[PDB]
Amino acid sequence: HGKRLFIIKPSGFYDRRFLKLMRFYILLTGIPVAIGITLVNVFIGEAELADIPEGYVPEHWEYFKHPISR
Amino acid sequence: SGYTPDEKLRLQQLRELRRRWLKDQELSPREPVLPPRRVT
Repeated sequence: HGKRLFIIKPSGFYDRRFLKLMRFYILLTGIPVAIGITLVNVFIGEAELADIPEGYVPEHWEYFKHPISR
Repeated sequence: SGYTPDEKLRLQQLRELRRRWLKDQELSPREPVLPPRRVT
């Protein structure tokens, strides 16, 4: 039945535009960061603890596990 | 008891205007013009 009516409502264009801009920028930075984190974890990370070699002093960044932390 | 003639006249005019406005609230068959675009 063709009895469609007009629904009066406030302009939702600005709110949707702001949400789209937030999502766009947040993803624009997060997606490369997430990809880099995944690649580092799968190809580089997971250091393993070892006893200190005799007479060898480690660097200050050699006492941490995660490669990004190092 | 009941409506005065002024009340009757004002009510009739107001309801005629209200019915005109409510009819104007309807939609034409092409009224929602949607702009198309795509990127078991």
